[PDB]
Amino acid sequence: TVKIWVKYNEGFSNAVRKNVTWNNLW
Amino acid sequence: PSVDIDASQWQKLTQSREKQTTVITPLGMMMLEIQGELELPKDFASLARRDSPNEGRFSEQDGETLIRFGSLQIDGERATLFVGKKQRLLGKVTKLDVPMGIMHFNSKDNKVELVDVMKYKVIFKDRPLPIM
Amino acid sequence: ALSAQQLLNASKIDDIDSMMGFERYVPPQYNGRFDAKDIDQIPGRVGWLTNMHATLVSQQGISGVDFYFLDEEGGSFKSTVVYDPYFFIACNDESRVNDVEELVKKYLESCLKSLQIIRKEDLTMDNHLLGLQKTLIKLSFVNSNQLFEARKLLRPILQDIREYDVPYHVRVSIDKDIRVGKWYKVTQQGFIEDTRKIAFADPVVMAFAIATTKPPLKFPDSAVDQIMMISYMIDGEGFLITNREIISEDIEDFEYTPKPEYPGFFTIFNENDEVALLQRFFEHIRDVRPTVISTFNGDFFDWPFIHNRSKIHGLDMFDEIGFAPDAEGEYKSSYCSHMDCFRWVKRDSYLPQGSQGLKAVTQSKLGYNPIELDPELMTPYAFEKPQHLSEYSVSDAVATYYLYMKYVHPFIFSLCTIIPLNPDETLRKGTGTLCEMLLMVQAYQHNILLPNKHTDPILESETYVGGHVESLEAGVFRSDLKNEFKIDPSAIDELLQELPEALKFSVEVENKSSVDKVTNFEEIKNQITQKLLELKENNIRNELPLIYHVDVASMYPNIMTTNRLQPDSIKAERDCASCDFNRPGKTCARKLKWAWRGEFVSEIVEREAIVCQRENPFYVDTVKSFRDRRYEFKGLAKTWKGNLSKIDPSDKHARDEAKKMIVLYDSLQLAHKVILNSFYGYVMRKGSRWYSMEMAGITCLTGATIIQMARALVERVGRPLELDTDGIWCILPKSFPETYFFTLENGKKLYLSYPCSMLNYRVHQKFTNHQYQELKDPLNYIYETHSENTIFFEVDGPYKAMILPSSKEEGKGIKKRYAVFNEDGSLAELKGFELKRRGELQLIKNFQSDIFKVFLEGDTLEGCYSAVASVCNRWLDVLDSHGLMLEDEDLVSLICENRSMSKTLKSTSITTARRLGDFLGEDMVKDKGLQCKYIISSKPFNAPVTERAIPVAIFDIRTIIDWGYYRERLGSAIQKIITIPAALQGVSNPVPRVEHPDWLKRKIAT
Amino acid sequence: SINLHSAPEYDPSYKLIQLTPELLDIIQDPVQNHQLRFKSLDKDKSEVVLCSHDKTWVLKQRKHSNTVLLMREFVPEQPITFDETLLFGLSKPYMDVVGFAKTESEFETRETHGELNLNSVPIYNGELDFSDKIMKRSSTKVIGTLEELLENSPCSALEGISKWHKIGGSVKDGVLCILSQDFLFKALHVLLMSAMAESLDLQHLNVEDTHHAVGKDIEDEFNPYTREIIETVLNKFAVQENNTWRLRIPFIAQWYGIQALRKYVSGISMPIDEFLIKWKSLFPPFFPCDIDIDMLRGYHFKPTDKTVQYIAKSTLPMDPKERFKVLFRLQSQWDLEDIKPLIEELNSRGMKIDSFIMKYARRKRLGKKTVVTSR
Ligand code: SF4
Repeated sequence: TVKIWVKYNEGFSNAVRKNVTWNNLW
Repeated sequence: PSVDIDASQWQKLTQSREKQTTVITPLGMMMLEIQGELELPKDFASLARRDSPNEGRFSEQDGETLIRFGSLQIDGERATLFVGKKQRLLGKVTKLDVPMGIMHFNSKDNKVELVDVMKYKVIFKDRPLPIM
Repeated sequence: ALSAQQLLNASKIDDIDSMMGFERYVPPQYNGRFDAKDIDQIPGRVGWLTNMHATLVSQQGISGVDFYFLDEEGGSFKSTVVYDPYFFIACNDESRVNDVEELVKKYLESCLKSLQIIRKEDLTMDNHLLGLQKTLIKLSFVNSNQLFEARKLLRPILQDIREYDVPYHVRVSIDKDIRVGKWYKVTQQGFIEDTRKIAFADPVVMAFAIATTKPPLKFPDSAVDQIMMISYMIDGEGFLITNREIISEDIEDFEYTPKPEYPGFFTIFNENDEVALLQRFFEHIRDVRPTVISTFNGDFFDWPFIHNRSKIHGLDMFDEIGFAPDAEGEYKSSYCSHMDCFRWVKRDSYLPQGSQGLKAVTQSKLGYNPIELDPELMTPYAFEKPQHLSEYSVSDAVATYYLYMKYVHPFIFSLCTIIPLNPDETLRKGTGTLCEMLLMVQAYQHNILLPNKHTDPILESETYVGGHVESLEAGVFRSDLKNEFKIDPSAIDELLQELPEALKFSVEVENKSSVDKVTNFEEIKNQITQKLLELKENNIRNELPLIYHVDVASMYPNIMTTNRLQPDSIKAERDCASCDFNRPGKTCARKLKWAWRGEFVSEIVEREAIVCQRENPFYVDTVKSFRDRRYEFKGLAKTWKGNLSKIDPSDKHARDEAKKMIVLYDSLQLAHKVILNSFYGYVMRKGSRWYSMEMAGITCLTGATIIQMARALVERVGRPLELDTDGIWCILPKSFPETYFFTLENGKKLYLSYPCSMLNYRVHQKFTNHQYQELKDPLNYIYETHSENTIFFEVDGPYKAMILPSSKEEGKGIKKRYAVFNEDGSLAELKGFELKRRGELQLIKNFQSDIFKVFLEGDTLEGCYSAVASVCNRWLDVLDSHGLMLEDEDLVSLICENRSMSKTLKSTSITTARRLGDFLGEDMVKDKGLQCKYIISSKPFNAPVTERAIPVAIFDIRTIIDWGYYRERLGSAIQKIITIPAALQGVSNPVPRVEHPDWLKRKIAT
Repeated sequence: SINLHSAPEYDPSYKLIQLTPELLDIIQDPVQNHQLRFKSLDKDKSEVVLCSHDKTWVLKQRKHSNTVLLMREFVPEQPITFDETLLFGLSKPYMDVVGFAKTESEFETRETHGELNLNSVPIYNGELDFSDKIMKRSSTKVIGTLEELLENSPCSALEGISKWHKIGGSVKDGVLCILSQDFLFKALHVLLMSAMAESLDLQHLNVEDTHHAVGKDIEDEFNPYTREIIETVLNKFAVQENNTWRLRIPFIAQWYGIQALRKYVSGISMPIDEFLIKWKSLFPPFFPCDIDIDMLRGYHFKPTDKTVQYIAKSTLPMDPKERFKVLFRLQSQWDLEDIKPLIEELNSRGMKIDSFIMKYARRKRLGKKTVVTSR
């Protein structure tokens, strides 16, 4: 019931840009 | 294949309603970014029922078990998010350099609908503290 | 001896070079006039010089040097200069040189190539300053091996040392005036510098990172582990090679661009196995022909590992791409420099060893936070989540590339343009050796015979005081809290008396202008007079402070040039024996104090030494000239800054070359800054060619005297807080006259900060050398005398707050530690604190980073101390509850303490290491640096101090933890940071579990 | 204050797309016919683009390592009261929001040149009775009108019509087509002969009068120069605008030069003088135009400095080193302006063209010309 929390990431990371396919949307 | 973005409803609502004043748009929207993983229970229907009535920390609304996971208090640009009994997050309301836009892909009818456009975000970049 | 082997190596290197596009270019014969001013007539080819190496060349071999060039036309070539090696013999009896000649005639049965009589200056010899010269025999030889055999032949006689680290390439580069980074037309007569091209050409730049297999919980070991990926970047285009016997899926093409400034489009080469990956890598290198290859700590990890796997698959990397380990175990090629950025990081970045990881350099210098992944999850993910692992690999390669391109490349290449070395050497030598090399250049060009390397035995503790440090007050000081000042009225009296001349000096010396042209002298002078008189009346005052820092611009170099300090000026049992003396009246020689320190019982004795004002100026001329060229580039920088903004905004309109120019002059001025600052430390190094302990003493004592004079003034007019070597942090009363701006006739304004000008005026009153002489007519030995002084305080600030710690010891402060904050609340400097110290709890770092800023809240002393009391009570609630108010997962992560072992196991770390020895084998700890992760547990009770680090990562935890120990640890930190300065500021103990001892009360007026 | 709640199941249809200022201007425009449309050539392989009515952006998803929760405001169906915990700084609840989505990525838009997907579009050479031929072949793909083509193409309407006109697209007997090079220029030649034969205003041409002029004395069943063909030739070799066409005369001369190269001098390196004479003689009488060989730069090469020979850019390799190898095989020493339009296609980095040349081969100058030798 009190088992909700955030596992802190030490630093902000932004991942690599990826191409998008039609299946990526659906 | 190809499909249009339907943005007529959001546009009509935007022109007929005033400019965005606070962090929440007139249609009632907010985003949130956390540097981490929000560790939540894997099940909810079973666990929402054992929560005592006084706490109401796991409520039921229209057949859906919603978890009351925190509270938000906005003091000017400063903002604080209380999570559970043991977490406190300090953050800020920042104006987006690039106005984000939420959309919606209706797979059923192959229709795309513009839901809304953001201009602000509430960010929390520091390690969570106890609620005190 | 190894002649024929060196010829074999030369021919192999020639084959490598030709395969990679460096054919030997031999320019056409041209019988005409070697002239340097006209260039366009002479037949030949213009090229930008990028490397040079000693070599031996065939028609017995002939010594020479290969120079590797790029050109204005996008191509490359190499060309070779030949030069006879030589060294000199000095005789102690000139009259019988013919007998010595006969001796060596016998000693050098076959080694000798030629001989010749020459004359050089010897600065140890009486009357050398009046033109008496030393006669020397120049002895020439075919190669370095013959030199080394000659030295071996001469050593028994000396038993019954000279030129041993004079690199051959250095000797030719100096004598020929050649520098990497400069442009030359290569001709038969030699190299003619093209002064028209200054902007660098653009080399092919390769940066690379490997990902390897390793066993669980151990380090990669190159005898058995394999490469799973190699990522690299070449001039902004990414490549990734994969070993699909191990990486369990094909990686697809992707973009990684962590800032818009840094684009990364990566093309993928999924290769079937390890050998194919190697062949694709080497083949790609051959395809693109890099002349820089960069790594991060590749000399200790990447390269030997690659070598051993290469050998394991029967490939010869030297044969494939020409890289091989040298005698130091470092990886070098002929045609491509290996720029391991870690060397630059360690030497030049100015960062503590705790921040020498890729992460901290990336965040500090490139300004963003890269992706991080635990190695234990990295190996399974190779199979299970290959995209994430591949994101890590390319992030590594991007960071290394842009770190190199933005910082290391301009810096190293600009350093090569004044120092006679190739990039590898300029990267790796001590700063003392670079200084040595510059002075050797200056000496050669002024025909000065170089002294031999000092060899005298090491007065066991020769470790004299280098700088003076004082903690004067501890506490928080803030612009919104009032402080007590006690003004010495006789200081204001001195200031008022000195004021007209102090302002005249400000106008004419500080600003290099003339009082003649000042519009507002009397107005300003009345305004200041009124402020000083007001301060004079109410001289016991309590008001808000001005937090200033004042710091002499380039302290030790300016002390050196002002006092004309150089090693040859030290008397050494004789001066004025043959040169005239009454012209400064004090027999020419200017006596200055240094502090001698013997340790035997320890004793310091003040001593004095004479600095000749007529001695040959080559050292100090290098310093003055170097200082002016750096100032030149700071100026050019500013002009360029104006050019980068004056113009139009079409960024791509042939003005990105101008930005390259900007970057370039930036690099040259910072390169002069670092070389300039290496001149103090050079004079104390072991084996220095210009060793002088006395010179270092003179510099340090002079600076200490200047800075104490400044201390005596500030102490009479304000409150100094902390002093370290060449800097003073102080507070002045708000009523003190501060900043004004004189208006010039052109309408411009000149800035005046009066505390700074009053100090510089006093420095010029007390420490000007009025005896600086210079040859006005060298043929007749006519000297001219004048006054030199380039020592100036400058001011930074005002600041919002300062926080200073106190020692645990009675009547003692802590040196090398303080915190200072800018007006906006940001951190300007942190020295000494646990963040920097080996071994600390991340929680404590998070604590200190929280607490420092909270002293700027509140409007009163009591309110600020109440606020820190409240945070103390917050921490007491977390610690008094033994961690119960805390999730079980967040705590265990947070338990790491990190410690470097500076040596090998063969301290608290040591026992852990020993136990690590027991656990993972002693070979694991045969090298330094294993995983030293520990917590101090309450149990077992009575364990020894050296047992305190227990390996715990292997492991009711809340009852295991010794919370009282950590509260004591926090108490210790709190003692240093909060409670003891509070006590010194008369505030009673906000953390009662650490009690105020009696002595600290006694310390203050109580 | 607002109470934050979370549902057990999020809708993954909601995704975040970055909106640049220009996108915002586009978004707030009710005037547009088509506002925005996601387009892709296929479902599994090709890239996805976002198109407005006149511009095209390619989409790129960018993953991030954070937890991003979007909350929408909701009105609880039944009054709900929450207990107070040791929480400080709490105002009375006035509305309620629920995190309904958890997004891990954004969709960035980068401007790119829209191109037509000409997969199933056949080539028309002016064959008689072509309707029969479209069933002589088995083309399942149907394209009745051009709007349907544009709808299924990754481009905007204006880009589509411009590219379609540029490649000489047409429609014959109700079937969409692409004209062959030969028959298109032949139709141009006959049209110009008829236009100057009837002294028409070449700057104010309309479809009807020219179409009538071309097919005046030929049978309709065997007259392929239909009205649609006329619209294509006008939209290809003229500019329209009550909109009329005016001829692009230097462009026509350039096209004509390309035609001459492909028909007559594609196998031998003729001296330039004789080729200019024959070239000049091929035009319809009194056509106003001057000539220089640089108006065919990028379509020819020079075996020696005073001769010319045709080369088609389509036959050149896509590997850089190979294409440069074959270029140097055709000409050891090149003039810079001759080789520049030939290398434009290899790398879009926007650098100085000389740097582009400096990856493999090397430059060497002389008096005015700069040539390139792979050493
Ligand atoms: S002090 Fe002056 S006079 Fe004496 S030796 Fe030196 S230069 Fe000569």
